[PDB]
Order: sequence, then C-alpha cells, then structure tokens
Amino acid sequence: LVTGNMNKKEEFLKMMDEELNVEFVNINLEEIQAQDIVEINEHKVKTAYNILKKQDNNKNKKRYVITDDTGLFISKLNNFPGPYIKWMQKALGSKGIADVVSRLDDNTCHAICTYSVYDGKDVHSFKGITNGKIVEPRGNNKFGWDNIFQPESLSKTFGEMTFDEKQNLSPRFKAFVQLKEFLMNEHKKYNNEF
Amino acid sequence: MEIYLVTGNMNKKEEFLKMMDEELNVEFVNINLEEIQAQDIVEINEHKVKTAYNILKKQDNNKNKKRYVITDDTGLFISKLNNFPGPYIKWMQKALGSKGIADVVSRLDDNTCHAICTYSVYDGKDVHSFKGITNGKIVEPRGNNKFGWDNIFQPESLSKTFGEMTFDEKQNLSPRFKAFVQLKEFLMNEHKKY
Repeated sequence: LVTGNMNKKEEFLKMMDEELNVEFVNINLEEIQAQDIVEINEHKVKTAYNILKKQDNNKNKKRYVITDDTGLFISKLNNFPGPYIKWMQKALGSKGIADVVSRLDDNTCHAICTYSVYDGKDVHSFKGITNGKIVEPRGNNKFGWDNIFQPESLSKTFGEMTFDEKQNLSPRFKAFVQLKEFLMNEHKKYNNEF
Repeated sequence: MEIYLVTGNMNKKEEFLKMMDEELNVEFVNINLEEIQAQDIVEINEHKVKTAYNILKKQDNNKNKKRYVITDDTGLFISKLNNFPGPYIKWMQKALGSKGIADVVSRLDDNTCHAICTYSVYDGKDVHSFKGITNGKIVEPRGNNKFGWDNIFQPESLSKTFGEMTFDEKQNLSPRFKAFVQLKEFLMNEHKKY
C-alpha cells in the first residue's frame, strides 16, 4: 500500500506511469474555498489521508496518498474562475463558457493541474501550467472543458486530440512528471537503505 | 438565552443591532471560518455555523440548555452566467472588483441577476437556515464602494444601487433584511419557550 491515488472518473494515471505500482481509492472528499489551487488540494490530500488512516488501514508503515485538482484561469476574467471552474462548468457547460469568452476582449487563458502527495508527515505539490485560448467547442464533449481549450498556438482543442498530442501539452502530464520523479526518488532512497 | 452572531466586521455588527431594535440581546464573536465548496449556499453556511458552534463550545468549558450561534453568507447569481458565481461571488469580486464585474456583465445579453443572503442558526442539535432573495441588475458602480458588490447591485425596478441606499430604503428589499426578519421570528419563537 505504498502509493494511493484517489478518483473515480480518471484512468490517466494508469497510462501515465509504468515504473511504479499504485492503488486507487474512492473517498467523498469535502473541498474548501481558498484563493490558491495548491491550498485547496493540499488540504484535500491531508483530509483524504486522515480518512484512510482512521478507517481500516490504521496500522501499517509509510503510505503515500495523492489527490489532484485542475483550474481554468481566463485572462479577461482576471484569471477567474481558477479552482472554481467546475462550478462554472456545471452552471454554463463548455458552450456557455465559450459564449461568455467570445464576448470578452480576448480569449487567452491558462490551465493549471496540481498533484499533492501526503505521507502522514510531509506534503508535496506539483503544478503543470499550459497557456491556451478558450474557443468554440470542438471534439469530444464528455471530458469536461477539453473541447473548448485550445493550447498554445495550436489549431486543435484537447477534445480534438487523443493521447499522442494531448499529453505533451496536458497540464496534468506536466505536473504528473514532477510527481513521478519525486515518488521514484523516494522509492530509490528507500531501497538503498533497505 | 444566549445568542451569538459571528462577525468581525464593525459595520455588519451595527446593522444587525439596528435590525434587532433591542428586541433580543445578541452577542458578537469574531471567528474566522472556513467555507467548503458546495452547490448550495445554504449547505455552505450550515457547515460554517456548525463549525462556529463547535469552536465556541469547546473553548467555553460550558454546556447551556439553549445556546444559539448564527453565521451569514451571501451570493450573487448572474442570470446570463446561468446563476454563476453564486456563493463564489467573493472570489469573483476579489479577482475583478466591482467595476470588473459590471464590465463583464455588461457584455452579456442582459444584466439581470439575483442576490441571496442566508442566516443559519445552530443550537448544538438543530440547524435552521433562512434565505432572503432579491432580483436586480448589475450596473456600473454607484454609491458607497467599501461594501463589497452593493455598489453594482440595483434592486429590481429601482434606480439606486444598494451602495446609494439608506437603511430605511433597504427595509423589505435588501436580501439581508428579508433573511433577518425570518431569523428574528425564529429566535423570538424560541424565546417564548426560553
């Protein structure tokens, strides 16, 4: 039980990592309001760790628990909604967000994904940022706001990509890669000490 | 009986006292409270008052028969943002300010919205919440500007924003006054039992 990750909607970590084994737990986490996405996610990961601690596996050795969170920061909303994108997406949907942005002076934005890992004592966070533009929906529409996000100077949306091109621009991948190197440096450190 | 409104805002304190008109003795306590993320503002405020109650109760080393703790929370619900930001208004306000929100709303098909004030009271066993709701329009800032987004909320059919209006003009109109008179009736009812 050395590495625990939490979601029910997500099979990205599967394909993103192969050098380590990982477990997937589903907990119903209460998020808090704050200004910094990292603050929200570190609180969430500590909260989840504690729930995993008091329930069942209360007796064991070092355990790593991981949560993620994504924000969408829209330039002409002065970087709103950030970590509240999921309430905006619930209210407006991809089409509604794109129609709002088509009424602003420009459509530039950026998406941030953060991983946070907690071992009972230490918290670590890794964020990936990808600049882009809100555009009218294109591509798959079951992946949230992927269909309206057009990264960098490209002509596609995330909803129009699969995994070859998406990964390289995915803020989640940029973040994950930092998280993997930390986990592997902890696993390597563990093994040298035996 | 013992009633506590949670606030550190001196202006909010005096407005409450004046609403109460010496009908009930109300004490104030300045406690920072975390706001969870949730769909409904009442769910947010109810969690917040239950938290405020427990912080006060553990501190006091007391247990009273009846002790009433009250928190409030407000939201701005913009019609052409499909009622977003709602309870997240203050993160929009911090990002964009009053001028920025008015500017954004003026780019949508209309500037209609509604504002909601909520009071939640908790005695340790039962939680009760009260929702005051008022329709309006988002306009260029007008009046006092140190009261959050009052200066851009123009209650429906009127030509003044809340920032230009007096206490008497808000009676039966301000979402806070509507919620307060419900709360006060509940507290008065609880007082007959004492």
